[PDB]
Amino acid sequence: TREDIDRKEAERLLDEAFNPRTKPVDRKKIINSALKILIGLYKEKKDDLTSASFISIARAYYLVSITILPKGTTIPEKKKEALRKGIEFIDRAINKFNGSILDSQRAFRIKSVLSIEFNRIDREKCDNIKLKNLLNEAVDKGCTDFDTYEWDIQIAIRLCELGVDMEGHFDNLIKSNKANDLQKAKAYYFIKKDDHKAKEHMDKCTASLKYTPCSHRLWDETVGFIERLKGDSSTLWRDFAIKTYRSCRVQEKETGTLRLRWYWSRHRVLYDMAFLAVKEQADDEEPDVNVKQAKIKKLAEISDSLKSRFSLRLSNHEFKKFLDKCVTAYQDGYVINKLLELTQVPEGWVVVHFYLNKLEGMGNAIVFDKCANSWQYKEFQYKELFEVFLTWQANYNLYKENAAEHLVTLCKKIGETMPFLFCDNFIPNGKDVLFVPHDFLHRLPLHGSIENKTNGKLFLENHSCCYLPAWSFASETSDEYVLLKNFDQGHFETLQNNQIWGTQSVKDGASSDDLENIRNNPRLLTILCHGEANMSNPFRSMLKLANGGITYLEILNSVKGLKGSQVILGACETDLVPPLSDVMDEHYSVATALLLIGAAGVVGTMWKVRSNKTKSLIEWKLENIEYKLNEWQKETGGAAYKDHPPTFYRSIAFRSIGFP
Amino acid sequence: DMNITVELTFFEPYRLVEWFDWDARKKSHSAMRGQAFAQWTWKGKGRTAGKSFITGTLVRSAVIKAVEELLSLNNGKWEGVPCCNGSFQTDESKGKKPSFLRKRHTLQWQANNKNICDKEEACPFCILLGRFDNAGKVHERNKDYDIHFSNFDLDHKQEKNDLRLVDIASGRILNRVDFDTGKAKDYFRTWEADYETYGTYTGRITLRNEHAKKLLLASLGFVDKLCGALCRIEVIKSEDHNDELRKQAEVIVEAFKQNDKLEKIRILADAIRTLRLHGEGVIEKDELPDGKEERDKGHHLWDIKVQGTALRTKLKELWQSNKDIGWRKFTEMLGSNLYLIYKKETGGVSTRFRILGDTEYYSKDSEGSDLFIPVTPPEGIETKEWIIVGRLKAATPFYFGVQQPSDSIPGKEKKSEDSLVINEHTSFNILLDKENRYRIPRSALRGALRRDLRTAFGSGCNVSLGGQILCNCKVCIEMRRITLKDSVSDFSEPPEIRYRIAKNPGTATVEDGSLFDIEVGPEGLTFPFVLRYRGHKFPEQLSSVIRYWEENDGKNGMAWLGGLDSTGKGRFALKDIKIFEWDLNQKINEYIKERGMRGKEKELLEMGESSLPDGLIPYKFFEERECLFPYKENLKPQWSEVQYTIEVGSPLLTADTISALTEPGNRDAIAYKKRVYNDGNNAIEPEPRFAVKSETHRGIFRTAVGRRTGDLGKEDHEDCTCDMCIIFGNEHESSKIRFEDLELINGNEFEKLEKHIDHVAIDRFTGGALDKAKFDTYPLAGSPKKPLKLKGRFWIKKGFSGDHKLLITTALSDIRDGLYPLGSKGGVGYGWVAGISIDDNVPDDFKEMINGPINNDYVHPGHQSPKQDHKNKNIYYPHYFLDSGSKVYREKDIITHEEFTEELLSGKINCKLETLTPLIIPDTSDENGLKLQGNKPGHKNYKFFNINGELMIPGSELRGMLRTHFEALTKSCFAIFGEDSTKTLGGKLDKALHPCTGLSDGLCPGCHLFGTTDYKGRVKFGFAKYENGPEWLITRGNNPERSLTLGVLESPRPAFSIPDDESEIPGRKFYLHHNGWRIIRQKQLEIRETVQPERNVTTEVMDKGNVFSFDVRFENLREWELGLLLQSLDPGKNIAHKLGKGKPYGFGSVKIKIDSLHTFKINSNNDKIKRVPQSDIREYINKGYQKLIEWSGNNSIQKGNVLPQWHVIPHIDKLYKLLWVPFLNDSKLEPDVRYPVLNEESKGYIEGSDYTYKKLGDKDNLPYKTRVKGLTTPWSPWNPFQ
RNA sequence: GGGGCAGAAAAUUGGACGAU
RNA sequence: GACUUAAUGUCACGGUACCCAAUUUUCUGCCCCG
Ligand SMILES: [Zn+2]
Ligand SMILES: [Zn+2]
Ligand SMILES: [Zn+2]
Ligand SMILES: [Zn+2]
Repeated sequence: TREDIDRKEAERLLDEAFNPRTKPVDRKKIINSALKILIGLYKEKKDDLTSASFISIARAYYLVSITILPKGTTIPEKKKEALRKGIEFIDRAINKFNGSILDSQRAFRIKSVLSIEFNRIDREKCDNIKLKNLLNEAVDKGCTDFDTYEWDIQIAIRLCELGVDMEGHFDNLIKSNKANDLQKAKAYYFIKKDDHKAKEHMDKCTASLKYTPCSHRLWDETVGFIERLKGDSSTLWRDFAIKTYRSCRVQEKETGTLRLRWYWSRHRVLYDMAFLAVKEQADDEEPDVNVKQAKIKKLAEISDSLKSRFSLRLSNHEFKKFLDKCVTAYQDGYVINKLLELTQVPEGWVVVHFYLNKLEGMGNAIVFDKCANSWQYKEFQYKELFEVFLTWQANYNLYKENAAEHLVTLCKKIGETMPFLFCDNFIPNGKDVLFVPHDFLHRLPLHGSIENKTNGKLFLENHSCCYLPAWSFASETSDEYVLLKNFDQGHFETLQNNQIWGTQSVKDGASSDDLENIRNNPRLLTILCHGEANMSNPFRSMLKLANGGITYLEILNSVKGLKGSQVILGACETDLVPPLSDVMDEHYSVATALLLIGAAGVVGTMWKVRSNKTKSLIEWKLENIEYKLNEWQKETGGAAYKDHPPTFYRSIAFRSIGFP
Repeated sequence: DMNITVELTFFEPYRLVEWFDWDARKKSHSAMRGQAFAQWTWKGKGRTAGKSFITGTLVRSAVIKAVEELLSLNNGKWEGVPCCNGSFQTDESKGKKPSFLRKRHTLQWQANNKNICDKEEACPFCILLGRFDNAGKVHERNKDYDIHFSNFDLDHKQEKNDLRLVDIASGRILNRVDFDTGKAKDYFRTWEADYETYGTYTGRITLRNEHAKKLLLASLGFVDKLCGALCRIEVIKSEDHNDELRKQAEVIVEAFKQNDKLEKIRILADAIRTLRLHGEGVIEKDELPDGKEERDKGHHLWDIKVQGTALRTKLKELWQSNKDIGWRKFTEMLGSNLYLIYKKETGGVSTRFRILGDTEYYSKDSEGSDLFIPVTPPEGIETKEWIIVGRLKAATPFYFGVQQPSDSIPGKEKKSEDSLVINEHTSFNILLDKENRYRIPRSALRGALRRDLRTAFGSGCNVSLGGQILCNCKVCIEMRRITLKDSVSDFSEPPEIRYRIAKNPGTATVEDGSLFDIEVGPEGLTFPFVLRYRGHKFPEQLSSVIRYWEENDGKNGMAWLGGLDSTGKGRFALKDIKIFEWDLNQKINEYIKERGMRGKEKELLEMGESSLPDGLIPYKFFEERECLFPYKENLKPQWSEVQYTIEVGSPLLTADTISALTEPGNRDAIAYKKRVYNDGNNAIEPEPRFAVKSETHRGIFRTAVGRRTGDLGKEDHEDCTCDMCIIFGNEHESSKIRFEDLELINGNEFEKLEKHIDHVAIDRFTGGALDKAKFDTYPLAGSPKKPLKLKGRFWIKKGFSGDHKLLITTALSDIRDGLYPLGSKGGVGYGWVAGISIDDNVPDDFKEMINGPINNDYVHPGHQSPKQDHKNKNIYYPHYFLDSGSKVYREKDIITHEEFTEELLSGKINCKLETLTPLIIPDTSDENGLKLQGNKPGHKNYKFFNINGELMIPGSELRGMLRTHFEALTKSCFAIFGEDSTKTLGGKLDKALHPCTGLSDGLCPGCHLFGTTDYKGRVKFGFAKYENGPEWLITRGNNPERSLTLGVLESPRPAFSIPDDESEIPGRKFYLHHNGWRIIRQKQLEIRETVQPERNVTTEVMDKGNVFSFDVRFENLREWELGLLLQSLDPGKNIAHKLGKGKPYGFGSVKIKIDSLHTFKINSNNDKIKRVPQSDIREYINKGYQKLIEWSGNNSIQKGNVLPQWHVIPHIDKLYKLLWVPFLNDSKLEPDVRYPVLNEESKGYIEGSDYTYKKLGDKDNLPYKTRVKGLTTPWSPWNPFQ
């Protein structure tokens, strides 16, 4: 009494895979086997197959879609394709029916959940009206048993979200056990329309979010709920966005590196909404003065947490294998197997934190003054600045020497769009400034800004500037002035004759092994190789030594003898990183790599520089190490932008990256 | 206003996209992708036919880009009048944005017009831009347009119906290939339309000004790439035949099914497809292979009566009825229809649906973030255009994959998701034009160039689709300045068919469901090659790649473009490179007069330098190979070649089984052949050259490495980083080593290069040939004294570690010693490798890396019946029977071929075969090898079996005789048995003794060692070679002094062996040892007269004392099995074997002496050759004897280490009595062993011994049971019966 | 007084890692 | 002159149908009574 073509084996397999008694790692292969069995059965009987097999196929497709996570910022195509195939199979099953009650209820349940997932992923193909009609028809069919399946819970919550009234099913929805706290909060907000029970429930939901990894649907549901609460002009989203940002930070502290690159990078919207939440307080209404500064300090703290976290995570061959895995993961490939406070700054120093508000299309600049112990902030726009930066980059990548006019235009645009860099109240005159830019301002030279006046003045002529990718790079011996040179052209015969060094300087033909074996922690290291920065795959950057040695990963692996050192290098080093940064805020230059291994200060060049400028800098540096770069740049002729653009172009390319 | 008319001509296949005005475009991704393609509109319902056109906006954009580039060269001072920069910017608040937004880099210059452009006065650039006009963003009337661009309409000759989209365009699937894996990630489908007939468009501009006419006219001749193809614009002053073939295929199917031969129609359809290469003469003058001479039925395939008449006549009438449609189309349609009807009758259509794949991703997300990036080149460096012309030659059979011609239909390429497809006759297809000419698509060439440039630069990016800002990496920057052209050859002959299979690593047999064919093109074919670079200076990397693709004396071209690159398919060499230079700063007028060199590149290639057009100059600054830094540092060291010559001292055979049914000869298997196209003579070849497919090379190397390292036995390769998955690749990575074909290079030193070898299966009971169990083999003549040299190469990618090179060298060495044979029938001595030789051109690391007789002393007492009656007067029967009753041992678990197990042993045995009586082995290739048919018609003259003029014993005979001895020794099943009428013969046999069928019930010792149909054997035999002796037993009185004329040899009759059905089958049949050949020798003068010259044969006859040497190779053997094989090779003294013709007459006695046995072990460090002295051998026979005793069921002999007495087991005792020679050790025993003739008064009568069948089987005396008892008991006297 | 066997049995496509 | 474009802005010459698989396994050119 058994049919020759039965699908009970696949139904049992899917039922066993449904319950949370199976390993997450082993869930995919078994459901793939069940799908293979079902597809073979479908191929055996083309169009005479029964409806129940189609229902099981659609269920398997829905599950295979839910077992796929949205890595990065772009969702993989396999999830969308699986949903499309599942909805097509469910439509085919619905069109012709044998006639049943449970079969129809299950078919409409699967169709409804597939449509909900499809609309959540994209709204263009499945608009809100068709989803509303389909879901209303499904709820008419009678799928309201809330104590058995969570798909009905999802149907009810989405029905509440869409607009219709469900005042009748509220008590049985609340009495159900399968629903979680976020769904309870949505039900309390969209039916009872009260703000206390929903607050408590989603507060417990947020408190339970500290252990969920950054791959569950719960993060996306929380983001969407808070976004809709913001959209309805509610007065209930600021604090909850703050606490979900706290939970996101806590989970961020307990995640892997590849997962930090793939799955954690889609929480920029969460880090932005919480930034807006804090920015909404400290406003026209006047509380005590100290809470203003506390709120601004919190704003700087949250803007700091979105900075370069991948680089902060940095027996010999294990590290090399990990670095190869990281670099092969950067190109969307397969990877087959004691913190300083924001206040602790030296006296006479001002720190500027940059954050590009992507949600509102605005820029924020937070400033802390040590002498006054004051916190200030200002806003600006960055669209035309981005356009001029891209124009300069495009011209330089093609001509590399006649784009000085574009550099002057970019400096003038920076001065125009940021008028607070010259204000007395914002940044005091005769002070030292520190820059922590964000997401495209690393490439712009902020020490070349010209104010919009009759005869503008550079930013260097009054302030000395320093650079730092993030505040996490700030911390808190010998006297050998080691030198490494590989300049084949010559023109440095007047430098090697100095006796300030000894027993470690490779005057000619310096190679990678000459730098790998350094162990004295020198006070000053000088490298005079060729730059040849790499745009695509910035993990090489090809620091051209003799044998073509240390590019960018040998720095992170093969050198461990430059802790507390100051390194000045003449080559295209600190920039020519891709204009389009990344899916997350990161800086990838070998200057940053040198800063990562333990070096104190690094002087790098923003683009190609001449031999004369490097020779002048290295000769003027060793006279007394306490001089900064601003005086040398001012005396070199960097104030000649109007008459000779090329000399200004050559002079500005140097940059300091070390915070003392 | 002059109303100028512009006519557009294409020179490359352009692209088509269905038309959606502005809102339906956002819904369909295909329309959004193809904004810059030709547009197709439907005219009438049914989606059958329509019209094609090119929008005026695309032409306007092309003209705007043209004027931008033209003014950038002259600093905006075209013909003396300044020009401004333009705007190219629209504010979204004050006015509506244009329908198309810009993403490229706008070229800008210094504003030298000293004025601001308005309606009153403006530069010609503003007038062409339409910046200041009465019309904008809304079309109301045509009079206000200062500049206009009307739509362009196609020009067609036939206008009875509409354009009928089917013949104008053909859809195809393009691809995206990831760099570091070599596999595709996504695909997309576009329509391509031909240019030979539908490639002309016409339209009007209707310019209402004369100030900018001089710029507009010059800008017309500057646009080159429009609608995805090269172009120039200048001004002007039958499915009914399918139905009939389907009905005829149906009647052919019914006729084939009526004869219970349904499965042969697949091979019939394949042969019909193969016949497409031959002309109509193969069916006109009846050139199809015929049947065997003097046979009732002819060919087993071409002589099947279909509706009474033969198949050839029906095919002739079918071709005559459908002569109009052509020969190629008729053959292809007949094959496809036959395949479809056969599949429908079988019960499946092979839908082949895909799960969680088939990603079709289009570049999508440009609503915001609009930018305008100006690029201002300096007033210095000039811009020049370089044109590169040459020819591409295929050094290997190329392959460009396309989808089946059912999904390539324009209008219905895809209906919806979950649309099961139908597999056509051929799984893999090749790209062809509408004239059936080979094509190298621009997409494949551009992708190959992109990959090569990325490798040469040393860094690059994966292509990003839908990017907001242009890529600024070096590879994209250099590729944006490169223009290529499609290449079409002048060759239209049909492609070849190459077959591929897969082998199960466990049973060493074919895999269930692995059989497919690939269409490949000929080698030596020529294709055009045009490259254009527009830039400031010629890149060094591009020139390095050009030199890398070039072929000269001492260097081979390396241009891996196409598919199936692992099997060495798609290697190209570019020759006849000529680089010319266009000066675009001072010679722009001449570049305008002739529109570059578009559409006339062939003429440029052919003409000399004296008739070069003005403006073009030869480029003499092209760099050499050794002077480029990108080359020899990043490009040259990528692939390293390793070539060698393989010497085969055996008849290598690579069967095809399909060309045999289309060529004369009537032979089952014919060696593989290839067709190569010649350049000087535009034909193919006077004679094809034999070769071995690269797939066999790759499989041999891959299985050698897998068995070396043991990764072949893993059940899965998910997340695998093993040796096999790294060197040879998997379904997620491309192979790191590429193999090429093995071509035969010394075929001109052979006369009769190919040999004819026959084969037969012998029944175990009847002792004769089995019904329908005869076949022939047609391999290449391989001999130890003259071997075949095959030259082949494989390429190694840069990045190999020391362990992988070690593995490759060990695999090559293990090929050298002769463990993996080439071709088929390796178990009988076909395609055995004698050695390899590596020339002095491989890398130095590889070249330095690659570099007492045994006696049994066992005697047998023998029978007493001839021993006591030692003088004379005793006649014995020529053959007796051995009876092992019912017990057969089935071995449930099976020794796998996946790896060399640590407990089992493998090695080689060298054996010597010496004769006891003269031997007969015929060379049946020719029927008259001595030329005696001139005087006596109908006589069969045979020589000894020889290859290239030396005597040699085939290995199949030795394998069969040892297999029979082993089967009788180990009490196994009857491997060969005839279940036919005299119940039937199969009913008499016990069920347990039936031949092994399937691996479910196990394998008997005989089938587990020598092998069965679903399990390859572990013992391989080789051809025996002659060394010494006295040859050609001389008899005075015959026309040849070395020939013997035998008697009548009639078929065996089981009726005498088994009487009426109360009896039981006796078992195996064995022949006695006796010097009965002298009786035939002394009556030649009587046998040549009393016997008609039709029922006897004359063959060259050898002599006693002649020694042959043959070897036996074995792998993965247990200890007792090896001991049993050693005992079967020689059972001791006074016991020998029988082999050859004339066994009943005592004409095949041979003694096998074991010389040496080497054992080699592989789970050791690398390998080692041992000697295995006599002690280990004796231990092995002792173990075999213990195994036999355990099989006997009772421990008659206690455990111990003593000389084994084989005469304790009854069946062993009987077998050794059956093989006992009575005349070896100086014994005067001369037994007489013959047959009763028929009756009295018959030739050969004894005349007084009553030794006749009349008194022997009359049932009055000598009852049936006594007759079977006498036949069963060996050496029982018959004339004095018991 | 007489010649038989001269190919038979299978495979005729499967699959194509995206992160608990 | 519709069907068939919109005009101060079209890198689609922005994308190799690519990757994986031994035409192979078993067989003596042998053989006598109506
Ligand atoms: Zn103008
Ligand atoms: Zn690029
Ligand atoms: Zn593997
Ligand atoms: Zn068997």
